[PDB]
Amino acid sequence: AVGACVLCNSQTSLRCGACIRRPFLCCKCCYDHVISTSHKLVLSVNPYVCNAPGCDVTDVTQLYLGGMSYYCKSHKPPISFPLCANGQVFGLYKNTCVGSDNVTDFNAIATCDWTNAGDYILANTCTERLKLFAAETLKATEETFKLSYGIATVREVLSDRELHLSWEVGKPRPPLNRNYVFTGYRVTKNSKVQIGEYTFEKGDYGDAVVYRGTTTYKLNVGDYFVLTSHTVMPLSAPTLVPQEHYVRITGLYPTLNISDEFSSNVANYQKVGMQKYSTLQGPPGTGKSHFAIGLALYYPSARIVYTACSHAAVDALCEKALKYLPIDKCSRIIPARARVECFDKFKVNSTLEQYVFCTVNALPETTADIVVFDEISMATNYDLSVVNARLRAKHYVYIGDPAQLPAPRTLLTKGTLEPEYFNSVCRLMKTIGPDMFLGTCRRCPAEIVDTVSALVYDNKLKAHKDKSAQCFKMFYKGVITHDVSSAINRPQIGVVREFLTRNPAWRKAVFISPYNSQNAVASKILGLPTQTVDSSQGSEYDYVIFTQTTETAHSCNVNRFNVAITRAKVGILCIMSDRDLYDKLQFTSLEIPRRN
Amino acid sequence: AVGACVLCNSQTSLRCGACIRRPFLCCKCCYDHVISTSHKLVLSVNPYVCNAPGCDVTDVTQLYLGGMSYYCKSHKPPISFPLCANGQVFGLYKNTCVGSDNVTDFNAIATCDWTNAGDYILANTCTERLKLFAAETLKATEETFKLSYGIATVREVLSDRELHLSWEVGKPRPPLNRNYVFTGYRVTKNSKVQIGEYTFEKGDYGDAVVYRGTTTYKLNVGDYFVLTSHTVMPLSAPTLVPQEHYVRITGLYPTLNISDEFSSNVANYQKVGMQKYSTLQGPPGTGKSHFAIGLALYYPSARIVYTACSHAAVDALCEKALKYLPIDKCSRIIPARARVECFDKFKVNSTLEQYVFCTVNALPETTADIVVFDEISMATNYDLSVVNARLRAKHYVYIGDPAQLPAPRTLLTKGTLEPEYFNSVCRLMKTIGPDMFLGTCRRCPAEIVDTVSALVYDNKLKAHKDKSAQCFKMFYKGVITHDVSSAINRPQIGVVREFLTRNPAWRKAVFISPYNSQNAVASKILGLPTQTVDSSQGSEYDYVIFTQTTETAHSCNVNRFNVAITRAKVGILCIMSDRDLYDKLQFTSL
Amino acid sequence: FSSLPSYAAFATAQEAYEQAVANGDSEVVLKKLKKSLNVAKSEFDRDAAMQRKLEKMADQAMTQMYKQARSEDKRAKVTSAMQTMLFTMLRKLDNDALNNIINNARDGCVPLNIIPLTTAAKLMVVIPDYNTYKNTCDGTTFTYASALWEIQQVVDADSKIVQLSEISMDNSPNLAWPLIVTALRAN
Ligand SMILES: Nc1ncnc2c1ncn2[C@@H]1O[C@H](COP(=O)(O)OP(=O)(O)O)[C@@H](O)[C@H]1O
Ligand SMILES: [Zn+2]
Ligand SMILES: [Zn+2]
Ligand SMILES: [Zn+2]
Ligand SMILES: [Zn+2]
Ligand SMILES: [Zn+2]
Ligand SMILES: [Zn+2]
Repeated sequence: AVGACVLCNSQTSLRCGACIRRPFLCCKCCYDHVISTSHKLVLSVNPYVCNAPGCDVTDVTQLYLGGMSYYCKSHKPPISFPLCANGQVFGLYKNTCVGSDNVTDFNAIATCDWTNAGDYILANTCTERLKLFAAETLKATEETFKLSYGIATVREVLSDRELHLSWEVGKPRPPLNRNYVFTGYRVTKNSKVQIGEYTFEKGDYGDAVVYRGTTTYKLNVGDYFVLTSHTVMPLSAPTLVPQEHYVRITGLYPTLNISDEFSSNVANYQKVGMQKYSTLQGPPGTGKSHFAIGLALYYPSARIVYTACSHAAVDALCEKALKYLPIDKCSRIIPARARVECFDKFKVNSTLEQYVFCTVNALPETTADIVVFDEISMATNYDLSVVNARLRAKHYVYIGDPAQLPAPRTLLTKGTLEPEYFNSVCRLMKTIGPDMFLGTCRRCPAEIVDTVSALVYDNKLKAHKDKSAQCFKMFYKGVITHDVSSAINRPQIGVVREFLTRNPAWRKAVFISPYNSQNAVASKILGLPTQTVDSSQGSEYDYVIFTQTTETAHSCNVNRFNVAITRAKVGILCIMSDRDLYDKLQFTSLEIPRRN
Repeated sequence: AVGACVLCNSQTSLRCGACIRRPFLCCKCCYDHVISTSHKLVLSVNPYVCNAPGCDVTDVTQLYLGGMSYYCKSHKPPISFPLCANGQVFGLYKNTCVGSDNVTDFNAIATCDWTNAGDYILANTCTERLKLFAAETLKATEETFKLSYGIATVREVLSDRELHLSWEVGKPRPPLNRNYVFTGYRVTKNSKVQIGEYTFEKGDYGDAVVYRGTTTYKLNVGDYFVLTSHTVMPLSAPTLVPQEHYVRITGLYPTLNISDEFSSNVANYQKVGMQKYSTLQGPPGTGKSHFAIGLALYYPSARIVYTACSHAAVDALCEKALKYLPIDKCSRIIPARARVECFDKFKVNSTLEQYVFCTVNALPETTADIVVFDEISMATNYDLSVVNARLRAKHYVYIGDPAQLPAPRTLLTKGTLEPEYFNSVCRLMKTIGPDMFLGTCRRCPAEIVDTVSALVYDNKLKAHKDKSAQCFKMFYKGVITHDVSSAINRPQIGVVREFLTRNPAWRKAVFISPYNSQNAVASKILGLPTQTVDSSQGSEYDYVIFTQTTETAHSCNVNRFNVAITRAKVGILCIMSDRDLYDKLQFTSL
Repeated sequence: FSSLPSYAAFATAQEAYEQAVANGDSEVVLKKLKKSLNVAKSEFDRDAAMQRKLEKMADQAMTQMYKQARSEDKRAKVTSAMQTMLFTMLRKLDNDALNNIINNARDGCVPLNIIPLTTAAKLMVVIPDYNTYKNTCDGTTFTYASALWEIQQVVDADSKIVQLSEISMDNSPNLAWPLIVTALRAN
């Protein structure tokens, strides 16, 4: 019931009730926090408010302790005594509390709204314990904000997988995505019995949407689907593993001359072992995961773990390992979760396989000799601390590109985050350097690689496999039928309708797109299996269709264009209004009637 | 038992004594009320009296805390404090008494006698909760008044169905009708037991009264029939729900290509759909209850319940729905008494139906999807919030016409009441206008619509049928009692009896008499289809007979006559006694 | 007590006393100051003692009276609970057998111990061991209290279903042995 001061590591029995995470605080720290912020609510072994019957005096300052109980000033016993005095607040460890200077930032984090970019950079630079607390309360705020949406009810029932939704007028409708499950509550004569969770998907038509439910119960009119809540568990282990170095290669047994196809990184494989942790920066579509497989083959006896922020990314890594690493291999990623279909190869929890590959959402708290963490930009400090708590190895690798898509941060409505501010791993990579470099985007066309090198890069990216039918059909954006927050742009497919029955060889393509719902409209009329820009960054394809939306701040992201076309290998076609980008991308653009 | 205040709605638990309904008041609000009004009694977890048995002071102005109880000055203990606070009254909670000053209107509510139109109009102008409290206390006042009614010290009884009635001296001997409820009490030095729910109407002729009770003995001499009063329950729901605008339909199931007269009203139905509710303000006779069944035809899928003010209107609605809508999806809820007959062909109180009907006072406490109410003019603001509390649906429809006559409100014996102030809904209708309006009296032909639009209504009304040439008149006076005994014009009855033979298709003409005695005696003489206006409200007939007895504020009412004539279809014959009123209309005299 | 008439009068007495002390007047003036100070003290006494005496009694009256209100609320809650339990319990008994045996009685009063003996709809039997199980509820059906009962479901001590075929001499020393047998009324 007791703990160490969050800002002093001083043993104490006080936690601020009005604060969210209410960690332990020394008497001086608690006094400063309560006297600075309006958080006049401290949770000791008991609450502090007046013990008189019917009296609701709350402020600790107004409270006076009396006959073994607290009181208001009016109900004060003949021997009364105020609580908040002498620069401290009454409690255990009172005389032995140390006190520090972190009142201002603690108050700011306890009173910030997480909407502005200041919270992220503050959490990206603050104290280690403060970093942990900020990440915890950041995820807590994220969960609470999602828990403020509207309840989905029914207007009429169609079939087992078709149903009209009757949202409450005036409430924010949650996007009808796969990751949006809502428990089904039917009310009869009370019988307020849940019928299970239901996820929705906007089909090619009206309110009647196709939905997947955990249970096959009959869809009744007297049933609705309330949002499914989530909780945040406390994190104690630090985010970033401290930087160490070793004179000799320790905890790793080098191989002699095997796998020379990655001999450009063998000296790098040894130097990773002679350090503690060695992050690696690789431009989108470069020899990423090739360094990883080379290192894994260089140390076959050592136990190795892959880690990626995205399920698609870890699926790509595990597929690369299956193709390259010997099967002593498994990818223990996801048993039944992750609506986006991840591996279907081997065990999910056996902890006997060597090259155990997993993801944050189902990380087993085990240990290995080394572990490689990929896609280090689309994650937050919270998940970094989580993964550092789960696993613990002798050497760590954090491979990732700052010029990629960061964590969503749906509340980041003011400004944005710099590639250095995405997470503390990104900071460490971008303050002094990633202490490593691997740039060679050979798996992508050298023409598009050069154009990207002329887009935001310094022309340090070289590749092969140039041209082909690379183009960007300059079709103006039509009507935007955005049924959800994301923008649907079907008239862009209105020119793809002439790219479906015309192409004799452009059939095995993966249509990437900025917005998720404009990927959903391609899923409505499937000319080919499409993927969103979020499923990119780690698996490439020969052809990639690309249709954007109106000139919003989302589609016009240069990093989005980079990570979208770096999944192309021979050719590319993009459908944008193209007001400014049609001149920097050196492709032979076409038109609506000119496709031959 | 603690609640909010009313003027300030702060959390408190004080109530007033002299105020009949005993409402929750805060400290400052109660202090203001007792300073202003003559209310000198406050209720709390205990009554306020001088605890000393040698005193009986209940005034809150002076009362002294005698250790734990209240005392007078002549009994005040030495170490003791008066409990009249610093401009407040001491008690439950004082630190959270929010301030509000609109007490003067509230004081007037607990002051006035409801005999002046200023009382009633001022009542419908205050805060919602104040309006509810005023309606409640008015209903209680009416109940108390009708409680203090005649104690019939009868002496003779005629038959098993007929008796002789005589009354005491001093209290109002109430009229006799099936609407009222009476019961005799056997005074045999003991056993003053109820003899049953006894209704009473005046007999056929002479000093004769017809009696019918739940039990029926042969009544003795020493009994008496006292009018008892029913309790009034408090309410919480608002009289009027807020309005919300929409964009698309609110989840209703249509029926494509069903009828034709209502495809033009489909726009109006959608206008209803795009909002939480809608109303209807139009002249009588012109698609009122008829704009209803077609609207149901637009969305005849949900399980619904409706009702009406009086029985004739709801029975006509049942007949119309049977005519248009399928029978076995509609029902009509009947009361336990049911002394006044109803649609005696339909389901006997089938609450489990898709389109249900009922009366105002016997409504259940279930819910529906949509609903429509009949004749807001005939209703008060009390019953509006009553049905709001018991019934809660997703769409509401209201119908009414300001030109109609309002509820009796017998305590208001001074002045006339403006049609808007009949209830809150009528004020809203006259201030913001209607939601949808229909103006072409369809049952009456062009001559009747011309007469009504030229004389009382605005010259805007029109019809669809030409003159039926069945307009006739009569003016000669006749003689009445002139000493109580509400006027009966017997010579007119005799002349009608002598004449009628010449009028072939007028043998079944609906006779009209607002006065109960004339209404009974007309059927006693010949047996015409007798009827009163009140009970003709919202009805309609091919052949009607109206009879004016004499001149009086009742019989000279413009609204009474104009609502009487809106019920003409193909034929009518009516008589007057008044010269200028005889000359006002534009029909043939004869 | 700082806003009382005696507070102000003592304040002005002190002002006069200090003014005349700083003036340095005659000893008679000093005596007058002492008398004024002393009467100001006595006037300040009751006005700073009586109000404090009334404060405590007012506060304790508040506490007692809040307690009484709480008592009334608890009373209401328990009354509602009791009556709803009565009404929800009575509605699972009215078999017409009850009316039959009540009417057949001579005045209405019948002993309590026979009502569940005749109008009961389900029987529960607890059994110590196998030997007793033999000469009692043997087979799929049996008789007791002049009626026919058919076995339906059998559980052990730990509330696990036990199949009738498992109940045997040789298999007996493998079961928890307060066997509970529930049965219905065969008409
Ligand atoms: N559009 C219409 N076409 C034909 N008859 C109508 C129409 N509207 C109303 N009526 C006639 O009016 C009668 C009902 O009276 P109504 O017009 O509903 O007003 P109210 O019932 O209040 O007097 C019905 O018998 C119906 O025949
Ligand atoms: Zn705080
Ligand atoms: Zn501290
Ligand atoms: Zn207190
Ligand atoms: Zn009062
Ligand atoms: Zn008040
Ligand atoms: Zn007294």
